[PDB]
Amino acid sequence: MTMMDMNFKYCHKIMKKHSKSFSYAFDLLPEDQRKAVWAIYAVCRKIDDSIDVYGDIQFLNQIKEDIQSIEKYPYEYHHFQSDRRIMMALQHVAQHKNIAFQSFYNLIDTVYKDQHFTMFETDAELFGYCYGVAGTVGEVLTPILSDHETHQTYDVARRLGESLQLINILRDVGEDFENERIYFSKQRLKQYEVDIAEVYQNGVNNHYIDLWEYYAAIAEKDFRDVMDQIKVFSIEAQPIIELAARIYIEILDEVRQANYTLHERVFVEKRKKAKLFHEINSKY
Ligand SMILES: C=CCc1cc(-c2ccccc2)ccc1OCCCNC(C)C
Repeated sequence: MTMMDMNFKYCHKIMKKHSKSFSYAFDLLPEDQRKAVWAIYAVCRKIDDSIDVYGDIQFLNQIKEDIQSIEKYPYEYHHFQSDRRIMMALQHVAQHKNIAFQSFYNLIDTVYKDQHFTMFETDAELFGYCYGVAGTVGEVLTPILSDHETHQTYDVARRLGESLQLINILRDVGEDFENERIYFSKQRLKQYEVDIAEVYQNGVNNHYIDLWEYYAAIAEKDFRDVMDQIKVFSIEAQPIIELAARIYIEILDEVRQANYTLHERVFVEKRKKAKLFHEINSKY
């Protein structure tokens, strides 16, 4: 192993630890593409955890300044201030591929603002959050996963990111509530007559199920839009992206099978991921 290989292997560890779903699928990409995904994912994962390192924006600003150094001087040596292995790997990617740096800055801004979290008044605010934490990641991945990106490639990547974040929200209602976060909008909670604290205490009811299903239908439509437009991605990436999206959206059926529980994190076991691989691999 070279020094650079060590950097990418660490990024891989971070991605696989955090997401068995995305690692299962994206590890099937050709070597140079999977390595880029690992680095981008690891940066975004580090951003996600950054406030809790000390309890304030310190580490997140260190990350931001490292990304800014790469943007301004991609071919210069940097004393990185944050996670040196991740930033060395990101820099290596930036030397080979176009990175949408503003999308990282939008992600960072979203994480900063989340310090001051207030419940979303409207679904538009919820979807804006989904853009900030997940559509941004799709934008950064777009040049890795396409040959000739257009406005459509970025639209489709944003839309997939938003589907994936909505699925995360739908899986994690109980855990997020424990952590003082409710992502369903106040407007929709009022319309469906749902109080998450009350549901956390007393279990699901038809009102809650109807609200959950309202959002699930959006995630599913987002997913179908992306599958319909999958030809924006490179031929090698298409079945991998279909696999990632199908594995992740299978979580919705797992939630349903578990009666929409607020008290455990449901999952798609490895053997089921493999079944989806076989179904998609046979298709391609
Ligand atoms: C690698 C998976 C992550 C990923 C992938 C696509 C995508 C977009 C287009 C095509 C293929 C994939 C979009 C958003 C993604 O990030 C979701 C939030 C992750 N947050 C953790 C990092 C905290």
